[PDB]
Amino acid sequence: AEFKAGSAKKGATLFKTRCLQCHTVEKGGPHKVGPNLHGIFGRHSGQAEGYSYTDANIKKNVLWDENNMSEYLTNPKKYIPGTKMAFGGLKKEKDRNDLITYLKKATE
Ligand code: HEC
Repeated sequence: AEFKAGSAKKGATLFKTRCLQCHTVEKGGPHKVGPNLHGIFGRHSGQAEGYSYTDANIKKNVLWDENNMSEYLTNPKKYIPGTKMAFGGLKKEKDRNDLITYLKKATE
């Protein structure tokens, strides 16, 4: 919603414990159950090469930035009804800020 840069060190810890099970961040990194996230910021949803998305994730057609990413991560199935994942969200604004601060660098 209203992103402010936090701590990437904490964000990296949050990524490992809440995201890495399903996602990688490096260029060329493997898809897991979820897509590799390199280049995610500034790109339209559904466009990781080699990954097959749900209709819901494609049709949202959101151009990812820090703010819509923070809303999405709060509750992905609320922001994209019908998206499929065994992930329930990062409810704390401070965690999202830290995570996104790391992710912006890690996927760059
Ligand atoms: C497994 C239980 C997952 C966890 C943990 C995380 N993600 Fe996820 N993610 C997962 C799937 C199966 C998908 C595609 C869903 C679909 O409907 O096709 C996603 C998608 C994303 C996206 C969108 C990618 C795009 O539009 O190209 C993003 C930005 C994303 N995931 C980020 C993300 C973060 C930051 C996580 C930890 C807080 C996280 N995911 C965990 C599966 C799973």
